[PDB]
Amino acid sequence: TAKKDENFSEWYTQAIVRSEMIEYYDISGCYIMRPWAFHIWEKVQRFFDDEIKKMGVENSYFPMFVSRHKLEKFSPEVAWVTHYGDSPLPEKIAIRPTSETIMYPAYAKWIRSHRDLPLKLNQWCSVVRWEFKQPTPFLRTREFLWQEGHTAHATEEEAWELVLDILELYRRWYEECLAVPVIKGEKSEGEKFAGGKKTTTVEAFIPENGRGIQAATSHLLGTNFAKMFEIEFEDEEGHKRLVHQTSWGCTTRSLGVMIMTHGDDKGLVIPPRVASVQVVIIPILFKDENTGEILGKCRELKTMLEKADIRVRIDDRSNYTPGWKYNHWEVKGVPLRLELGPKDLAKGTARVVRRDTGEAYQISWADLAPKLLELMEGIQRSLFEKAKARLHEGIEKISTFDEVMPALNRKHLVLAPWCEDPESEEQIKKETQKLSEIQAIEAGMTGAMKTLCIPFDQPPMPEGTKCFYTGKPAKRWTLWGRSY
Amino acid sequence: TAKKDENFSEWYTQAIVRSEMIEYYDISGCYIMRPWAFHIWEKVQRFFDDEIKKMGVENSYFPMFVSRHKLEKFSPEVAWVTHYGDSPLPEKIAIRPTSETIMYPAYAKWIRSHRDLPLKLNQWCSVVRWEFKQPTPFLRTREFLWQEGHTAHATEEEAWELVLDILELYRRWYEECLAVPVIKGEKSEGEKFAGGKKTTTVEAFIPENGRGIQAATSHLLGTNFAKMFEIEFEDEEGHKRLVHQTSWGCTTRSLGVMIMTHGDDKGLVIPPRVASVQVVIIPILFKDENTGEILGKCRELKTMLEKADIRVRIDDRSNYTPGWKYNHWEVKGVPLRLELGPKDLAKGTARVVRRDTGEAYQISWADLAPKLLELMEGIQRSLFEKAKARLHEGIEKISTFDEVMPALNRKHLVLAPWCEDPESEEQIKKETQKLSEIQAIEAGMTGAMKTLCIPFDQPPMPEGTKCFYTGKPAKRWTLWGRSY
Ligand SMILES: Cc1cc(N2CC[C@@](C#N)(C3(C)CC3)C2=O)cc(C(=O)NCc2cc(F)cc(-c3cnn(C)c3)c2)n1
Ligand SMILES: Cc1cc(N2CC[C@@](C#N)(C3(C)CC3)C2=O)cc(C(=O)NCc2cc(F)cc(-c3cnn(C)c3)c2)n1
Ligand SMILES: O=C(C[C@H]1NCCC[C@@H]1O)Cn1cnc2ccccc2c1=O
Ligand SMILES: O=C(C[C@H]1NCCC[C@@H]1O)Cn1cnc2ccccc2c1=O
Repeated sequence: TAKKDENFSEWYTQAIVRSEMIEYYDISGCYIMRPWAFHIWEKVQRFFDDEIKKMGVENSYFPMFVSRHKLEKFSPEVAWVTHYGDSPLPEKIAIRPTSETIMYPAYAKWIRSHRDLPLKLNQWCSVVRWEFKQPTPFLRTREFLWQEGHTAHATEEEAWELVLDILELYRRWYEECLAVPVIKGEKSEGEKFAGGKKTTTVEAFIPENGRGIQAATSHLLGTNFAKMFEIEFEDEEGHKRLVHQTSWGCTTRSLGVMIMTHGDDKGLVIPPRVASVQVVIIPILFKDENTGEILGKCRELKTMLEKADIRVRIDDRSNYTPGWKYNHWEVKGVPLRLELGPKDLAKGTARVVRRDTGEAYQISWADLAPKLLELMEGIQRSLFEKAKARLHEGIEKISTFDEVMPALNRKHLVLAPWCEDPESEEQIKKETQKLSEIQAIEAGMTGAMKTLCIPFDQPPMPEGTKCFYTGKPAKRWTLWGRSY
Repeated sequence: TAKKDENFSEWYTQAIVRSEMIEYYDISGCYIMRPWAFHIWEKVQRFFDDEIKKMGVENSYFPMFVSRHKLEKFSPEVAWVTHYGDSPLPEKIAIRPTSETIMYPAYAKWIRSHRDLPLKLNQWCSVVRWEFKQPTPFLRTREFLWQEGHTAHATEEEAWELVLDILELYRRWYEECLAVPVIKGEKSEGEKFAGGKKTTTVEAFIPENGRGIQAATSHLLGTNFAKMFEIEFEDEEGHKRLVHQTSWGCTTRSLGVMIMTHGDDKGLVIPPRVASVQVVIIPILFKDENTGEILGKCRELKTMLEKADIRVRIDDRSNYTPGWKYNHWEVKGVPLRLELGPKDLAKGTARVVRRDTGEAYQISWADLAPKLLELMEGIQRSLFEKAKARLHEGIEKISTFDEVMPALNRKHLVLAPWCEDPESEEQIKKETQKLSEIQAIEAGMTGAMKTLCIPFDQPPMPEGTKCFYTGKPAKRWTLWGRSY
């Protein structure tokens, strides 16, 4: 009903509700994750889990509660448990917004010698961040599922290499699983995690509202938390030294980003590598046909495709028309549908329709498994490459501040030479907010532009390039935009 | 240090701490699950997940918070969130002790027609039950990991068949994965879940303290929650009818039961089917030997065993002796260790020692993979059969109440003919508590005996057998004991 290029927020709501991905809940900012979305979470979780276990990372489970003393060592976002029944607790306890203060006292106890390092742990769980602003399903919620990984190393260089390895895993999570392009970069001093040394990030872009969104994060913590929690190891000489730490996380926000990137006016489009149903088989069931024969062949084709590890469902319900089923599985984003009626059976072929473009194919039964494998890889790659083209066309390279507001009004990001002085970033935030409010009055949700990241992939910097806002000597190209 | 048959509680604490399964935490009743235990949780979770997905059950994720109104529709055990930072919430919200009141309003919305049934959902998450009593790691904790499954059906018979199917999956979880024997049964009217029609259970037994413990649970809810939450469906006639529901759950308590069942004085013994390391390879590293050759052969053997899906770790650390490593991996419960030094290499054999009995074998390299597969299945079966023998010898079949206290003093359960009158069960609880306190004073934690279950496997009931406590006509054999 709602078109993606008109009212994007109602289009998004419709897409995720009518596909049965989410259900609303009476506590604002929390949503139920129904199986159609949860299956995709399980897929990207299995991918990430397999990859970090190759790195020596092991899973664990730390408590969801943290004592006041351990935590206070943001604060309006922490939900506090204060009573058990109607009786009060001696000291209130907080629900984890993140688990640094829960895990790191244990780390301090576990780590004694250089032979105890590196220590690499992860956990899958939910965290709670209690903001009063308007939530967005998947993207910004008061409770969300995530993983958080936390490691400790004998040297800064080894920790930093792990930070980059994890960030490459997040790039693969988005680009290789979800077909969403991202930009690797480092956060500005004002945007980085306060408790760390350097925050690396992958950033995505939502063309319809022009907003950048942080996709995942990998922090070089250095020795800051090691001094805070007294996490030290002994070298083989016997001298005690602080450990060098990392932490990293990624959330169900990734599902929302995937949904927004690939959806169209008919609803969801799910990349084949994460679709729980890759091929839906729809028999044509005329009253005047050998229905048993048609259903039998559908079952044979399902078996044949599953031997190729294709995930198949047959929708053989007699009480819905094929047109109804076409729309039903399009709305849910199944990437391929296979139609089989008496004429196809007589020709020994099946008709296959791809969800992204609607192109149709007639495929022999012998060619079905390899041709469908090839088509799923083509769909996955085309979804990614068109998203990547939209990303590149959503970024304007600029040289002075005069170009900021026009580009923002085109719902674009800007890539600008920046001197990286923190004071300049907050001046830029405040000025672009003011200019946005003026433009809003002339037109008849926040408008501020901030840094999204300083990209790893730096374009050439001609000698003597000036900062686009301060006029001081520029240091690096920086990606800015309105943001989630 | 502590012997299992002397101070069982210190033996248990040592076993789980020195093996690095748990770490203590400053909030009483909560424990950290370290990787050595968490890997076992992941194994039984994968087993259960695979089995219920074959049944059509799909995973999901519902919020951890429930509003006061929805929940109140036990109470001292519910932890309440009342503030965000230092600011109060309009209405307090509770942390899930279980998710019936969170999921079932959604069910009422989702279910409209008989073609929407059955509805089968599960989730893996943690719940919180805030008791002030003394916790026991794994067995009784204020936060614990579990799965909870919740289904809805058009008829009571289909719901009841699902209840039994799930209970058979729990039997397999304990007996087939963990090698722990359990007794299927139905709970008494006084012990069953209040909101349901009938509670089925599998019960285990801890010989060292004589206590039964509920291992997992599967409830026939019938239509009670359907009326509470107005969950109704239409038949093809058009009449509205209440759904018939089930719920079922199982927790990390299962790990504790496994630990207590198979451990010995040296520490943990982990059944091969859930051990994250099934075989540890320990090279002998004399100073005066070709160490590179020995390590190379260890790597080749590891590859050969892993082709047979055996989970292998090589402990090639030069700075620990083989004796130290033997003890280290015994304490952690690895079921098989493989020793390889220059003499073994010259003979083309390896020495293999099984953890349960200490028996040693000399195995040719060609015979290693099939012989180790056979040995792991023998270890698994022997662990189960000896546990099952201890279970059978821990149960005394009795006919009158006079036999209760002697059997309880032998740290046994009793199987007795019972009339199943609820009033009699609470009289029995109170009387055995009083008798236990008297015995405690004569000797120089609760002592009450309650029903554990009415077993599915009923022994013969001679005509006119009387209830062992009331003297009324007996109805069924019932298993009683002290309990967790
Ligand atoms: C799912 C999710 C995901 C994320 N993030 C943050 C970065 C990250 C990445 N990459 C992580 C955590 C991995 C590092 C990610 O995924 C943040 C939030 C969130 O901040 N929730 C609270 C909330 C509730 C709410 F009702 C409204 C708002 C709200 C409305 N307007 N504004 C300005 C805030 C905020 N939630
Ligand atoms: C891990 C776990 C597991 C279980 N159960 C219950 C049945 C079940 C099974 N089968 C489930 C939930 C699956 C159906 C199971 O696993 C119960 C508890 C628990 O009741 N926790 C609260 C608590 C904390 C605490 F510090 C102390 C006590 C305490 C001390 N003495 N007494 C009498 C209580 C209780 N905990
Ligand atoms: O959570 C992090 C840092 C990293 N922790 C590990 C996983 C990746 C993650 O970005 C930062 N943060 C964010 N939000 C809060 C809200 C309230 C209290 C503390 C915090 C708080 O610390
Ligand atoms: O949790 C259950 C019933 C089933 N719920 C689904 C998974 C299996 C489980 O036994 C019973 N119970 C147990 N303990 C409480 C404590 C506080 C509030 C409610 C409860 C409460 O309801």
